[PDB]
Amino acid sequence: SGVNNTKKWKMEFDTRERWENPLMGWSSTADPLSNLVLTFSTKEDAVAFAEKNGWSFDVEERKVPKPKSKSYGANFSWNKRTRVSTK
Amino acid sequence: GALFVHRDTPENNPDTPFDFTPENYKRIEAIVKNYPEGHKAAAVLPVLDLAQRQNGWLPISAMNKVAEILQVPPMRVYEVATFYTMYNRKPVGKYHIQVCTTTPCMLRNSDSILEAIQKKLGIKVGETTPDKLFTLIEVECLGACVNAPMVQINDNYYEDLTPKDIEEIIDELKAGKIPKPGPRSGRFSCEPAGGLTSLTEPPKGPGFGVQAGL
Amino acid sequence: PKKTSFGSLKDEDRIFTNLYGRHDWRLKGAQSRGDWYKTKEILLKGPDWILGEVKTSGLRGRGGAGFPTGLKWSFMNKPSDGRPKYLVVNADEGEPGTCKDREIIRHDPHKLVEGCLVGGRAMGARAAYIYIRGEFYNEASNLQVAIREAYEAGLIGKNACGSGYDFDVFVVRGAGAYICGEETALIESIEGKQGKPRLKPPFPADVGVFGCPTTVANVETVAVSPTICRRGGAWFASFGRERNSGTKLFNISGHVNHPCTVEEEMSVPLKELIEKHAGGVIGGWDNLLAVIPGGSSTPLIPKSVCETVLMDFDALVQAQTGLGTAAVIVMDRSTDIVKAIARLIEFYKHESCGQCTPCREGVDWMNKVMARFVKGDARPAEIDSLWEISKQIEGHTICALGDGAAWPVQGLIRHFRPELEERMQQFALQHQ
Amino acid sequence: EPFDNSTYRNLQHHEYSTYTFLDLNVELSKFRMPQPSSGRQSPRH
Amino acid sequence: SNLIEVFVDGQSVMVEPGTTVLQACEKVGMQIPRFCYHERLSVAGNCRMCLVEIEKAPKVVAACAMPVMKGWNILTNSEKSKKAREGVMEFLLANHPLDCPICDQGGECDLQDQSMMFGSDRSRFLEGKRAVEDKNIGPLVKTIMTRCIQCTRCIRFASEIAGVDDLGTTGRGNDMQVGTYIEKMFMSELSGNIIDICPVGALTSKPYAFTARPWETRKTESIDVMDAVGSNIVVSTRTGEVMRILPRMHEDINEEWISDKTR
Ligand SMILES: Cc1cc2nc3c(=O)[nH]c(=O)nc-3n(C[C@H](O)[C@H](O)[C@H](O)COP(=O)(O)O)c2cc1C
Ligand code: SF4
Ligand code: SF4
Ligand code: SF4
Ligand code: FES
Ligand code: FES
Ligand SMILES: [K+]
Repeated sequence: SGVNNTKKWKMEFDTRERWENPLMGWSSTADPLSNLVLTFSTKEDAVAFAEKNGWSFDVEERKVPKPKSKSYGANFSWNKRTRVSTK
Repeated sequence: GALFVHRDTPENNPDTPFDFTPENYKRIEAIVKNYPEGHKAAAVLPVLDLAQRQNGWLPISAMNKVAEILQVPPMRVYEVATFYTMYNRKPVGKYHIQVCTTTPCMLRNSDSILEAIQKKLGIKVGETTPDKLFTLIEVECLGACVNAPMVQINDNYYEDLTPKDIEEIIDELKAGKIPKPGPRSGRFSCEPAGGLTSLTEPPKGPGFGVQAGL
Repeated sequence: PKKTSFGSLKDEDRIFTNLYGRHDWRLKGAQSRGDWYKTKEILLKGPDWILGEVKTSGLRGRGGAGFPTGLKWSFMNKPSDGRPKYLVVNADEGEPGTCKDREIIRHDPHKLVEGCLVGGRAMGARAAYIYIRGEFYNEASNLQVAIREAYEAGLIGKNACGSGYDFDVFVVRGAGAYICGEETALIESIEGKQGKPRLKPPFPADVGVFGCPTTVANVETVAVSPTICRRGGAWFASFGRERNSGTKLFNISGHVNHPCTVEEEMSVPLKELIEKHAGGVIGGWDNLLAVIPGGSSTPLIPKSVCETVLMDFDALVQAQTGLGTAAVIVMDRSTDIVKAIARLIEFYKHESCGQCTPCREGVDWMNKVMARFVKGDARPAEIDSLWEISKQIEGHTICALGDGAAWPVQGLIRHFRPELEERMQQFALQHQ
Repeated sequence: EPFDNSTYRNLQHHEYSTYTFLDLNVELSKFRMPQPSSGRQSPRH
Repeated sequence: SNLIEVFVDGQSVMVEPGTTVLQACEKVGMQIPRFCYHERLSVAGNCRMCLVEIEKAPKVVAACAMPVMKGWNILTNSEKSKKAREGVMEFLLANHPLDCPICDQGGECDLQDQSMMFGSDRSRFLEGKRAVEDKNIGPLVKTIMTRCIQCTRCIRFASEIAGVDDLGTTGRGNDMQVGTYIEKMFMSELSGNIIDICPVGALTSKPYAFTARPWETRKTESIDVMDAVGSNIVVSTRTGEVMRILPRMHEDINEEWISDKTR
């Protein structure tokens, strides 16, 4: 339920193939750019980095919460059906 | 045991046959009529009490039966059964012995009441007698700490008990005779031994404090 | 304009004039005892008159709340808002020591239902849901006899006492859970739910039982209402000091000479009251260790401080103890105090519902570390820890049971510290 | 006729039946003024 | 308008009347610690973890269910609020069984991370603990009821959201247990959702159980295909294979709940 991670934009890439090693079985990869999670305060700065070293990029909108109309007095009622059977 | 989980007992599981008596059927109709419509689920408390008293202890098949006739989910009435103190989920004896050993009553030497009763029956606190008559469990007060030591027997509680008196009343119950509940002395409820500080003079009559059009 | 003569109140001034049920405890002799007479007229005279009478009287929360009767009745007088307003009278009385109400329902149940109808006019409601405890099934039937004749003559129900006002009350039984005595755990039991105390808001004036306004008052508030309205609130307020006035039933009990239910005047020096009520503490005040005049959820006071204190809600909390329901429990030197709280905390452990965390595992913790206290498996620091633990469970609980758990044990830490200090020192001393 | 201080007038504390509360309640059902309609049959309804 | 200005810990911000304290705190960004409160679910006010001290009050106000008044200073970092936070936090953690290395919630546990920030650095418990019988329901969700903190979020997300009567709170006090009493097998289409709502490892996913842990996984988001809804989901590749599916929050399509056939 913690929220102190959905506050920053990041630069992440597409995932290439991950072949199992002929030996004990480590996931050998040849994608150097895969492990490149960057940080960004705002999307405007995020795209600014993307265009400054011109890179084929796409956008995404910040997941914004909606208004939770909460009323603990609602949970008990006479002609309203939001009465809760067990707390 | 105090195990609040149904271990699918061979007899007290859903296969148990339960039937409200037609007299109890109209009686529980009166219970439902007590509470407003739209919230008839309020009868999970007394109807369960009827389901207990009708069949001694409260069977689980009753817990499933009461769910539908009161149009409540089964888990909900289970919650009432599993919380509200006595509500015997498992079979109980004829005389549900509730020994009041809480602090005010314990301070009045209800300890000797507990051990002597437990010893004269032989059975430990908990399980019922082999003749399913007496089942003793230590509980907190029935609401008479003003009175001397107290024990709730079956559905009735005896007051003003004595380390000697409490055995006598219940061995009478063992032998079939039923002594009357309440204080076991001249005390009607809890009147002082020295005298009657309260209710000594006749009570006031009518016609007092007439504030104009009172 | 002063009442320095605090104490010595007679039966004619006790609210429950027949609290022992010596003369026609039902309403048949009660109409000859003053009540049910001139009752509908004061009912119709004014809803604010009813709260005015209880405000002039000035009873404050004698069922362990400390809240004036006028305040809780006045929050109610809002006009009927479609949802059907009710009354609910807490009659659980499951607190160890609370038994004075258990006596009067057997002896004065008429004023219980009569106080409802007059008190119920104060909000313009229509019915009520007196919650008499399951162990009080005998009490419940006594109410039922009282309410049937009230229904038959119109005293309760439609045409309340002959005024045309439609107000009734349904007597329902409990199931012996002391928590259902909580003003908020009371709601669920009435509407058929596990008695887990609710939160405020919504208040009794707002959404309550069945999601509608409903007073959750104690036995006293309705019971006193016929006496402090028709006879007069000034008559009751004449006895007692400011705010805390009049008389309340005193539950002199415990290991005492003559444990009785006496409705002696309140706001009086506690010394001579329980010295004369039960002919004095058995063995004397000298042999006494600690009387607790509030009951379970009230700090035990050592014998020396009991000798110098007044029992009113103000003076007792000046001595850091509570008065609550005036459950006067006596416990003398022979019995060990750690054993006294041993049974007290055990009662609280078996009555917590576990809804809010600080009470659920908290009251479990007090019993466990105190169990070490009784035998003596602790250290003087551990006394500080349990006081620190008692601080944590103070207030943080949903209801006041967790707070009510602190008061008795917290009083012990401040008062009987050397008794605890010798208790766990002896165990280690002679163990070696 | 007059008040007497040495009687237990509440002998019901010692004598009753098994079903006391509800057979008096089915008698109570006579008056039992009609309760307000909540519209819905229950919170689920 | 009717918007009410509240000077939360200084800074003053307007808010609609009837709004509880948490919404005011998160309006600034004050993530107030909570266990039994989830955004799209009824309020319990049970954990007492969101107890924060309000100004000009002799008591700590239960911010969970309490609405905001006309002007109030939420003492977020005050000693009284932190004292209330510390008291209840070790309270929940007291009877918690010592199976963090065993419980799958390790690294994704609210009871773990909250104790790092809002928690003590030692213990004061000397007595024993309480162990609960593990209720057995479903071949799809695993119950370790000794780890349960009785936040009752499962029972509310069941009866309100799933709209099915499945779980209860049988018992009383320390012995009250969340379960079905009589044995059953809770079977809803969205039954695989209570795993995420559970703040602790009391309820975990049987197939993913004992297979992977947070820091190994590199979450990748996508949508569900098993239904025409197209529920937004989070994939949990660890080293080249998919472990578990998380219901990415988007509100319109799936909120943050996905049915069993998708996870
Ligand atoms: C822990 C606790 C237990 C209580 N138990 C009872 C009880 O058993 N019976 C009762 O009548 N009131 C009981 N009360 C009091 C009620 O909560 C409440 O004060 C009552 O409904 C109204 O009291 P008043 O009329 O004196 O204001 C209890 C209160 C608390 C905090
Ligand atoms: S303090 Fe105890 S009785 Fe009150 S709500 Fe919390 S757990 Fe229940
Ligand atoms: S749920 Fe309990 S056992 Fe599991 S990681 Fe969290 S604290 Fe540890
Ligand atoms: S099982 Fe999980 S969700 Fe349910 S009450 Fe326990 S901790 Fe809360
Ligand atoms: S103290 Fe023995 S009855 Fe309550
Ligand atoms: S989260 Fe607000 S009380 Fe549990
Ligand atoms: K979980």
